[PDB]
Amino acid sequence: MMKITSIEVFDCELKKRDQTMSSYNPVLIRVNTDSGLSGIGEVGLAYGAGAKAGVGIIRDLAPLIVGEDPLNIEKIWEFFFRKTFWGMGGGNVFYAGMSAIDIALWDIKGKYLGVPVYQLLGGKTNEKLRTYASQLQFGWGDKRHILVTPEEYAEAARAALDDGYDAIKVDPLEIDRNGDDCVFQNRNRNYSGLLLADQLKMGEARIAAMREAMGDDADIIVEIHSLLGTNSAIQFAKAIEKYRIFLYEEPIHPLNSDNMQKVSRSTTIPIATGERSYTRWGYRELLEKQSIAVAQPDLCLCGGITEGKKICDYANIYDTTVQVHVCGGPVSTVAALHMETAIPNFIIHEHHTNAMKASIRELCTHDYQPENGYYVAPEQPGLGQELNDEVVKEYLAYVIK
Amino acid sequence: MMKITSIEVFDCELKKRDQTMSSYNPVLIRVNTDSGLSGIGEVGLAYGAGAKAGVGIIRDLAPLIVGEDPLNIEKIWEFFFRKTFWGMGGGNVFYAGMSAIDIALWDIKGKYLGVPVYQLLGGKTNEKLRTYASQLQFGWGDKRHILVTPEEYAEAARAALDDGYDAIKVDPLEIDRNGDDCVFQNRNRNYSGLLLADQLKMGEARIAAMREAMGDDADIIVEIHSLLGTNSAIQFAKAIEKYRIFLYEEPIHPLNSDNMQKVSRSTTIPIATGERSYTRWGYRELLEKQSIAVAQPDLCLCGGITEGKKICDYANIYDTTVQVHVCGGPVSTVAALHMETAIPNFIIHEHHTNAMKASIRELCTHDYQPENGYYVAPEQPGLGQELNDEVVKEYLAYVIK
Amino acid sequence: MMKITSIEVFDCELKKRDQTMSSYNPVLIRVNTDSGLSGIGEVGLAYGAGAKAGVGIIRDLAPLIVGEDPLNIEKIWEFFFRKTFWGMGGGNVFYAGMSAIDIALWDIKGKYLGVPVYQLLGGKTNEKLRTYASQLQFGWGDKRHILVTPEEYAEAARAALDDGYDAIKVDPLEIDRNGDDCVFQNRNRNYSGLLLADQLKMGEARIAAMREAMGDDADIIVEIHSLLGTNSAIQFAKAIEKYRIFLYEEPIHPLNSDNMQKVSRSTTIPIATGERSYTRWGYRELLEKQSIAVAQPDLCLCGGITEGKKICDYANIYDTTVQVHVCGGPVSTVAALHMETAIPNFIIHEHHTNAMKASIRELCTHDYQPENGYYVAPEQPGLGQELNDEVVKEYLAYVIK
Amino acid sequence: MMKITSIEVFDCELKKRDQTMSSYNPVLIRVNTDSGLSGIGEVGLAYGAGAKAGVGIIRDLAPLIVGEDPLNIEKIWEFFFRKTFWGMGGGNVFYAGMSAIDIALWDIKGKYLGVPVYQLLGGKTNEKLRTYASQLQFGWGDKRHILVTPEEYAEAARAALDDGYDAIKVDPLEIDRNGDDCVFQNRNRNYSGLLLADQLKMGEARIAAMREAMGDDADIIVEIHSLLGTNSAIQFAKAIEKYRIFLYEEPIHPLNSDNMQKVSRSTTIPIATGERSYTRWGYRELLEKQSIAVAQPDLCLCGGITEGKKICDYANIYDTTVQVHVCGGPVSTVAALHMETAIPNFIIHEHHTNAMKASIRELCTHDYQPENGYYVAPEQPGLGQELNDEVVKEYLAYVIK
Ligand SMILES: [Mg+2]
Ligand SMILES: [Mg+2]
Ligand SMILES: [Mg+2]
Ligand SMILES: [Mg+2]
Repeated sequence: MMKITSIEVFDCELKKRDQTMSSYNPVLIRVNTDSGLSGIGEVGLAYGAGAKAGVGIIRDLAPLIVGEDPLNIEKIWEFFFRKTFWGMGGGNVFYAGMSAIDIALWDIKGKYLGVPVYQLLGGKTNEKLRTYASQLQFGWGDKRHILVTPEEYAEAARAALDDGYDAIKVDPLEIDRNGDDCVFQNRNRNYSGLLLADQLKMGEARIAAMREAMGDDADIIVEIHSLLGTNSAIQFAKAIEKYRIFLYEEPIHPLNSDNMQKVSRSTTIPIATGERSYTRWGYRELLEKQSIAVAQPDLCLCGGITEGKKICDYANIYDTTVQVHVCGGPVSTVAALHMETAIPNFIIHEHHTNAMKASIRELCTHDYQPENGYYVAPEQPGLGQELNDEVVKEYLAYVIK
Repeated sequence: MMKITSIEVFDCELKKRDQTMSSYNPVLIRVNTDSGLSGIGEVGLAYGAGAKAGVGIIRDLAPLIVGEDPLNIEKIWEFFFRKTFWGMGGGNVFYAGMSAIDIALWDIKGKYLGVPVYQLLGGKTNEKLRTYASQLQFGWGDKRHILVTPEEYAEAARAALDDGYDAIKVDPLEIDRNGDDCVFQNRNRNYSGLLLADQLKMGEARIAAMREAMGDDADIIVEIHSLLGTNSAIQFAKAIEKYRIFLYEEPIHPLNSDNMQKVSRSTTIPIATGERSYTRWGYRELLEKQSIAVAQPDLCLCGGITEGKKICDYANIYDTTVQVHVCGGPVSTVAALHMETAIPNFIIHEHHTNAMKASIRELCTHDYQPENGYYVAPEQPGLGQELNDEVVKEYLAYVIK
Repeated sequence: MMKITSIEVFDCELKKRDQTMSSYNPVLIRVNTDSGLSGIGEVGLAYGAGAKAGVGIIRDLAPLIVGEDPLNIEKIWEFFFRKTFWGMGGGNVFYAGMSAIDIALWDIKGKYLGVPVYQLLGGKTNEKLRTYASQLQFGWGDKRHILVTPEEYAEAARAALDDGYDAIKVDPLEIDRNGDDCVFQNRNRNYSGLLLADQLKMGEARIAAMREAMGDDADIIVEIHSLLGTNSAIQFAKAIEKYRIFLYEEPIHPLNSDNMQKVSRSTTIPIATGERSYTRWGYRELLEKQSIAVAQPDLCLCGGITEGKKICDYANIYDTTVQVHVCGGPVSTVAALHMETAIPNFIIHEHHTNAMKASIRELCTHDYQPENGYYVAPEQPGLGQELNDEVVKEYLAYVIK
Repeated sequence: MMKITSIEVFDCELKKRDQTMSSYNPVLIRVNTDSGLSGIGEVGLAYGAGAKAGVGIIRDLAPLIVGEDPLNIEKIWEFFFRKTFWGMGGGNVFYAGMSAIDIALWDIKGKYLGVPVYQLLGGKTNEKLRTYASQLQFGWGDKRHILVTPEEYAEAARAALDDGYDAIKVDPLEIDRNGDDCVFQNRNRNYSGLLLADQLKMGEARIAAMREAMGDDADIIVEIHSLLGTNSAIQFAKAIEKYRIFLYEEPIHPLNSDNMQKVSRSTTIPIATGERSYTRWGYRELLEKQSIAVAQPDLCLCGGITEGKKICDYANIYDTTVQVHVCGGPVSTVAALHMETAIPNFIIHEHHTNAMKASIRELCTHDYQPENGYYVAPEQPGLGQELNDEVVKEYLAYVIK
């Protein structure tokens, strides 16, 4: 019945509207059909080096589905995987392109069938979703800032708890002594080997101050952003084990799965990873080797809602539970909410400190925010979001038709 | 001393100048310095879905090295790997971006030191490079089109041998009975399970015709483009073993390394793969599991000349030899020539049936072609290639500065 | 262009000039060409039983390259590995001979192209190199003698920290209660089974006093010289874990790689080894079994600069960082400096307590010493050293031509 | 009561007395005592690059045992292993030094106790020793030269059979079409990857001609000299399986033990190796991985008679039988004979094609040769050999005292 007619790509250079958001660049899409139904998706490359590559991949993929039936979601996914060459040897950019399209197709399918996406994923398994305040090294607040001292870290923790959260995530090593950012700047390159006394102390003092301010019951997730190597990851874990750490996220990159297993066998802190792992194939070795307690696929990278569901289902057989990685526009948030509502192995939801920024919220028509440390799913047909056209018109980059 | 001043990106939509090359789109770069020395690179996404993403990644990566010293090649490489977020969770597009820049930096360094790149890679190890005629399902020489019948395959084989080659590569399953292309069209989807009788016979009859036309001594490489799955790959290998097959290329994709090992253990034909494997980390499980005889990294995808050399050095300890994957512009060709000249574990060089096309050759100022089945290295400083400005001006897409 | 014309071998029997240096016997070489460019190298057998074998292996290897083009460094390396019989079943002596030659060729190539060796290895990755004060069981500074009591070890530690180091290495079990040396004398043979109470107390008391003298921040590397066996290596590690040990070096010999793995799994102190491990092939089992945090190839043993770099590149994929082993003449020091400057996985640099000895220094024309705990690379073309002909004339043992 | 007084080292440059033996250079020692008893030994580096290194290692090791009691053979061995630094990371040269001294000490102990060495090794287990004619690529008997054509190979085979041998060994790939020698010349470098058709035919034609000339009952050992890599080793084995091959020797080098296992699992021809494998530690991974049917330690390399016996005893538990590697002077021959007479897991004895050369035989006072394809042990006290001082005075290089 329906056919895809066009795909709009939005290159959301947020610096155009808010200079505090200088680096951040969500990439959003809208898939239109000849029935009048449209669906929105997101390419999960809003931070780091990749936004322009993300726009480009939609230009490479979208032409293949113009004129095609949007309802054959498995077929479309499999075509991208099998018949594009790169589908069988992809990566963050290629799978992100597949993801954005997949999400927009689920949106269309939900609207067509008149139900929220979680209904098509298996129904309302989880009525409310425990949520954590994410990345407190950038503070907890409306704007806030790069935090350096343990007291500043403790204050962000107190602010998260006052806001109703009973779980927080922090990278205690990302920010160096001078307030520089080791994720994106050439600082503390020795992190990949072994930590120096001062660095160990810097990270531990921040965690220690946060635990003290939070009390014992609230949970702390320690994020590492793959800054450490196998040996420093273990060295640091042993320093922070005394603080009862809930999860250890991305203690090393996922490119060597045997090293990930080694880290997991070497600390009592359960390991989380997944934002930089894509497709069921990207999880096979992590799961088989029993290296992770929590999988963190980004639905805007891992292959979308179709593949994301499959990742969750697979993780379940290894007792691996799921926290969707969410750090982008409002589309990533609703995709995650529908997924986490339906899956039986949901553990916790990530609410990023930037998700409250006006320049991010204004990209879409609805605001979905946690209340008292919990999220609920949207209830309208499809994803329950639309692009805010008054804003996104400034960001329109390409229309594929 | 020197600083990078700008990076030009060329989106080589060949269809603008030659309609017959419609779905081929090399992506080239030029890195310019304040000394007047320039270097050229290539993003290895000339086919499949990815050219526009490849243009985009250069826009994402290039701004990070404007103003920087081009001579610190290991440092620039490591910074892209470590400090961009996605470098540690990359893929074909991200590592292609890194590759192009790296190749351009080697070009600069060679010109700066007054010697060809092979000298910087360890000197002249191989004086001449045995070369094969690549992808004969698309014909050789005069008759350039999709081949279907066994006699058409035998004719292409004779033509390659007439052209002085003593080795060919063919995918005998890519083209179906009707002349449709299974790599890029939804045809023969059952390929990934088990082959039907007609398909097995189709493939084997083409190989039979070619062996018969070539005599027993010339080598046949069977390319599969990852079209088969574990079970059908083993199935077909058994049907073609009798023809004395030199290598079996990409019998399945590389996303499940345990399946690759199983294929390797189930056929006597040695396995080759690597065009969809990136960086040392992408080879670790293939080599450790002793799954491949020959590695085929593409220097325009795998992380460039710096990482390519490292992959070759690594392969060597497993008795794995190297044929660089070459299927793009003239930049990929010279990058490969220098690599293969320097490495001790070189096996054979790939000469693609398209590398003789006018619209590819005109991209660069020099023509380097094999003679009597052998290649030799360029001898000028750097890569020994320049872009043909008269042509590439039509393709200039972005200038980063 | 050029041909190798002659190779000089210097049997540097230091006792001929300095009776205090009696055991020590650096072996140096100079490779001369018909262009007037010469390069120097070193065979890394200055201590233990091996110096005269080291002179001999150059007599065996050098004739093979007289008249050959020195720039083909990979080709020369591969020839020695492949076509001498013993290259494929070598060991400390054979690979040491290859090493010396390889280092001299890098010197030549740097000179010819007019740049320091680090530029040919990939550029200036590390602008300065953190350095440790090495082998404090023989004192530091004013006191140049065999240390016995915990208080003496504490005094050495203070001296090093006063000299501006923030890291030290000590072997706390090498010297017995009577001041005898278990590395070279038949004492404490029970070390390779299980330690006796007094021995355990002896070692731990020395570490305890050093940690107390140093404060908590400075790093301690514990050197074992392969004196312990698997079971005593673990037993001692558990006794010294409480002092926060940075690395545990050569806890056992590397001849049984499974035992090395077992030691690494049985202590939380990260393992370093590599001075008695040669070529890529000598690290394969160490790396694959994930047994080492730090690789310590000696560039004058492991196969030279060409093979050393490949070892560092390989190490990196297992998050193994590099401290080159340096305990010889000034040639070893500069080869290490160039290597450590270029590699992204450098961790720390070894400065031996004997490196300031007049009889070692006078072998060469320049001095390169650390300052405030840091080394920088030479900046001259090639290695940045020449032989001091007024001294080495008396060590000249052979001229191969 | 006895003490070692001196150690003479003989650098047997046979070219001084015989130009046809041009490069071949046995290295012999004699260990003298204050009791007037002396023992002789050999450093196993007579061919390839290493004889001068072999002379040097005796100069390094011998001083350590002057004044010591020769009878403590395990103690001396263990001291060289443990207290020399390099003993715990040695290789062919270092362990050859140990070996020569060890063999000399067994000679002494046998003379002291009035019995042949085989008595001290466990008595007369094997009364006669099946012997094969070794290295027929260099002809046999009347026609001693480099063989190229299959007819030449068949003729050497007949000659050996007419000489009373029922087993032969040949390397069918060492000599190229032009009579060049791939073991010591840069020829057929592609051997380490995959064989070309011509090379496969060349090798198989030579084996085919020998089998046809020999009949079906006589055994053929195929020697490869580690010239092949894992992939070509398997490729070649498949082509010659039809000729009923007794053993496949050194199909690849022993530096990657996982590759050796792979080769062993991929051909039905039983594998032999060991001449480039030293000490018990050098056989551990070969044995544990069940990669070898026959172990071939050289007693003049592997650690001598003490360690050789331990290697034989270890091999036994894996059903691995022993052929001692013998290609040196007459001392190597008698050490082998004694060992093989005593061990229960002897399989076959190697009789080298140059064993009857005048310049080889004249080094020693006795001549032990096979008859009708069988060797027997010497029956004199000790090894049953003395040096021929009239000849070896011309070769004396050093006397350590
Ligand atoms: Mg994260
Ligand atoms: Mg291919
Ligand atoms: Mg050491
Ligand atoms: Mg042999």
